[PDB]
Amino acid sequence: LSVRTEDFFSKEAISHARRVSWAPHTTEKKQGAFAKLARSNFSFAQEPYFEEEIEAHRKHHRPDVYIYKYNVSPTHFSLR
Amino acid sequence: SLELQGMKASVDIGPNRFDLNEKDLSLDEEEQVEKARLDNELMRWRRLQRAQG
Amino acid sequence: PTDYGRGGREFEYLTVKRGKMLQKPLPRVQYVAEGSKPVWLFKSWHTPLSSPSMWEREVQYAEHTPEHIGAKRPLAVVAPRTMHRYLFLMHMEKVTITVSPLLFGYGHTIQKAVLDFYRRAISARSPFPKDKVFLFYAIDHITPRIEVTWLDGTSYVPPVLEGASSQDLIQMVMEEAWLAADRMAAEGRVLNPLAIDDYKWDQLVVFKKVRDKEAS
Amino acid sequence: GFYNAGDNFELTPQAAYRIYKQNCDETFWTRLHNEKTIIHLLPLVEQDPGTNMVLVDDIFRHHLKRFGADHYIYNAVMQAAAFAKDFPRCEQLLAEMRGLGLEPNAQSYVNMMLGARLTGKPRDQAEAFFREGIKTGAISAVMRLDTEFQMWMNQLERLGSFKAKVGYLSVNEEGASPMPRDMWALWGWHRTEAKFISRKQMISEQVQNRVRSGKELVGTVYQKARRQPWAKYNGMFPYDYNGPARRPAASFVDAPTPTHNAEVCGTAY
Amino acid sequence: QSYLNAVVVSNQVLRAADDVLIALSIGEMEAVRQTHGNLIDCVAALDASLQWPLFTTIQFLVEEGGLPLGPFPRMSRAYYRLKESTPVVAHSQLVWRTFELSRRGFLRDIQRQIAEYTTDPPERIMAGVTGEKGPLRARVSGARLGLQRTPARIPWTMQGL
Amino acid sequence: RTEAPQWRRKLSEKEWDYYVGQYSAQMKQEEDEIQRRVADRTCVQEQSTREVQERWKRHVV
Repeated sequence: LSVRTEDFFSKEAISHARRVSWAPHTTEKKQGAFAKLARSNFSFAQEPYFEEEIEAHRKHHRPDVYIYKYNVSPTHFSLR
Repeated sequence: SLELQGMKASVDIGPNRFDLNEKDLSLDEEEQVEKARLDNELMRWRRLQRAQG
Repeated sequence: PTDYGRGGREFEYLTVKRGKMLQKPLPRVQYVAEGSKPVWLFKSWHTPLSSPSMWEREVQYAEHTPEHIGAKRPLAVVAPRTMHRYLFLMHMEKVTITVSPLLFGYGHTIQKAVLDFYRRAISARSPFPKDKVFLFYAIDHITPRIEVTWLDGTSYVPPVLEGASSQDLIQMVMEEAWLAADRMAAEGRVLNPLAIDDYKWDQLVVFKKVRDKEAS
Repeated sequence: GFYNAGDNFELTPQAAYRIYKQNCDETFWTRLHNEKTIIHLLPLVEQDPGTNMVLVDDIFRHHLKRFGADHYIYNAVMQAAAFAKDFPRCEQLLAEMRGLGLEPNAQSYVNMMLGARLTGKPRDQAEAFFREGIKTGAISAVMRLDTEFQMWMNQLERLGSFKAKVGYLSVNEEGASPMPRDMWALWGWHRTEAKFISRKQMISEQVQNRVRSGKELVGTVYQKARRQPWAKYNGMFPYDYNGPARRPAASFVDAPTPTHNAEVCGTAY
Repeated sequence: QSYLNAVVVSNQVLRAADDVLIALSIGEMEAVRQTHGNLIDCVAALDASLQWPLFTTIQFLVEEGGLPLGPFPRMSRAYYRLKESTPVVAHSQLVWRTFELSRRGFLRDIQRQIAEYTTDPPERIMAGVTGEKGPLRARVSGARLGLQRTPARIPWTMQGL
Repeated sequence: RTEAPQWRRKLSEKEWDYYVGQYSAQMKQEEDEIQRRVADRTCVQEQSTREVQERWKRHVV
């Protein structure tokens, strides 16, 4: 085709989970904010395992509600 | 008096904080993962040194 | 389970398979009314990352707003993952610690945990922390406890159990304080954001000392 | 008892009831044991309330005699009544809790909602129970009340019941087996976090649970990353090379002669 | 015959209640618990036998003291039926008229006392507490009907004590 | 050469009692050891609760 700024500049290779948002303004890197504020410029483990995250308000206050032998919550089940 | 003797204990400008040590500094996700990686690498290094010895 | 493939060195960089491709429908968001008009929040790096607006949810539905807690906007889903080693009590109006000297004489670890929590509270970041921190001895030799009351009038008690350190107590208190700040912001009351101050410089000196020691 | 489809060991409800009967007065028995026994009996209560509600009432009477009234026992008995389709009894239990002073709990309100749904009461009653709970403070809702109630109702519908057609509790097929199909199955990220552990290791874990209870209240990315087993000596051991140590099994030489052997034991659940 | 048996059972229940009152007055938890157990056993015998003096005894046990009827569903049904019945209404009206002319909750209290005397401070503090991964492991596994069935939940990082 | 005890067999009253007794013996051993270890860890003074449980057991039988 032709030459383009899309070809010029490369985006950050960040996973969906890590990405805070897909907005055009948030497209850039996090360290960009610090670099702008300072007016200057400047690796997964072998077995990267994460335990599933939960909403902050629900996880910090989990009701002690149970059923026959399974914990029941508005968002999650479990076994106990 | 005794109050005059002890008048220098208080801090004139700031409050009287009981302690402020290295353990009080907060650490974000990046620093926490770095520290965890360092701890795991130290454990592996100790294991390897023990195996060598 | 169906997404598993081949081994490490046998990775599938390119796969060719005969058959009729099937475009299974994408997931549909749940617990959202039909025809409801959501509210959009434009996230941008211009807003500091520490602000709760970044952790808020972009698409906001009216049915996601808890109207009985006074909130106007839905509550933030993500929360900062910082490990709070110090205490920041700006958003909390009062803190009360009940302790028992007789239980101290007995010599329980909960006593030390609560005492260290009180010390770190009175050495917290808010200006004149002693203004908001109060200590009451056990008038009836009851089990030690902590109660933090926020500007909103709500209160929170961190469950104190054995094998709980002052670090864990401060982590719990700060996480709940951030949650309360988010709830108050959703309610719609201005909340004084934190900024670097004398306590920040007092932390800077120790940080520089740590850096120098590590360099040595 | 047997290992179900998930290689999890579960006791028959009859076995749990008999264990309760034989250990009613033992020193180690507790209100938690009583509520767990009621839990185990719940499927039988649903299958035939007329014959198992008497057992549940006996457990309740023993609990009152030993430990008196408790949130745990009241919640368990009201859940049993809800499964038995006794909405008036669930309401009576809630009223008794309120009278005795035991503050109604989120579990109690969820039991009331489950009883209403099972008995077929209008959703207005379930909404009223949920609103009462949220006002009392037992339940905390992050979304609007209508959405929170919808979520709770959907979760309860997914659970279903034991006689229902669609529902997790409506699946009676279980991979019964005296031994798990894979003894080295993992519950975590490494063979160190194996599902099955020795009796002494399990005792150490129980002591850890009862002593270091505070750690369960906190969780940080530091610990989450520390748990990553990429430096945990994923090597081999002489027992890995040779085989598990030849520990003699538990031989029931004194067991009475087996009778009714030709007769098969039907599923209790 | 049946009336005589009912009278005998009512007398046994009254003796058990008197024993409970004496134990409460003395202030001994062992005797309190024993007498409470005897009373509950007598009420269970009442239920089994039922499967008027009994109704009056139940009225005394539910009005003078607070007796939870949860363990006795059929007993509660019978009590409510008799209360709804007309003769009880007439008796209440006569009692009110006599009182006008003339013009305790011990069961609940003792239940609370025995509950407090049984619960240990660790269990009391641990009660009504939830973590960031669900209910407390101690609460969930407290029953521990067998370590063969108790699952493993301890991360290897915290496994070492 | 001899009839085997089928794993999925019904249990008479005596068999039920025997197996439940064995299971209860295992439970007693586990609970006793756990209690002794936690007492050695001496979180708090639970002598009052130990005495309460012993009193109840003695009074019952």
